[PDB]
Amino acid sequence: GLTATLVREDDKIVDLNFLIGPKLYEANWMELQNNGYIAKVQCAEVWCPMSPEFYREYVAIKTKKRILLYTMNPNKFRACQFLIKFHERRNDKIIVFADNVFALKEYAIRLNKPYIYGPTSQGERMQILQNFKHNPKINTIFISKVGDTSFDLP
DNA sequence: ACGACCAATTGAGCGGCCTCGGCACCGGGATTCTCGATCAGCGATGCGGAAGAGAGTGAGGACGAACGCGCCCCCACCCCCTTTTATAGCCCCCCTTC
Repeated sequence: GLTATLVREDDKIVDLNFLIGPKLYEANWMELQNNGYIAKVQCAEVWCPMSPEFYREYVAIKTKKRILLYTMNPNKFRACQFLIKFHERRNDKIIVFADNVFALKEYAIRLNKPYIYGPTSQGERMQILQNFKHNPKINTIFISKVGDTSFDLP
């Protein structure tokens, strides 16, 4: 068995020890960065402050609807737009990731950038990746879970 | 001189049974509302079953081809033009007679 992320939220990961066997190896990612085999990634967490009228509803609504409201707010939106503009003018390739399609669409449309999600046909899907990779005028793509679940993204 | 004691008086306060049942506390009662599982959700995968896009070929189109006939040309070559004379009948135009 091979995998990049030998972790799952269920208590079934331990079954791999009898379904396949013990961990034959597990790379030290920091060592690989020190050796240059892996890119040095300066991870960060942007604490976007929620907007007051959003928090008012967010705190009021306790149902699953709050996932959308915490996902869509001016500050998070402005922060992404700012980081994108900055890195785009910095000539950096940027990949945007999201789960909820509603937020993904409303963000990508307002940012006039091409998104990618499940029902997007393989031809349309790959055509966007080729443009992003090669066309200098495009430098970011908005991908749903399709990008992280299983894919070969540039 | 008065202060306590004694007596007769008495009835409010007290010690108690009575009883009880409103309320609260206490504990123990089938419970209106808890939690702990099932099923539902969002967005993804894949499989399995469904449609449309390209094909064929009926066929008739346009028209390239292949032939003969056709008109027409450029081409050898051949004959006629012109001259002379003998010779004659034959012929027409003209003159001439009636």
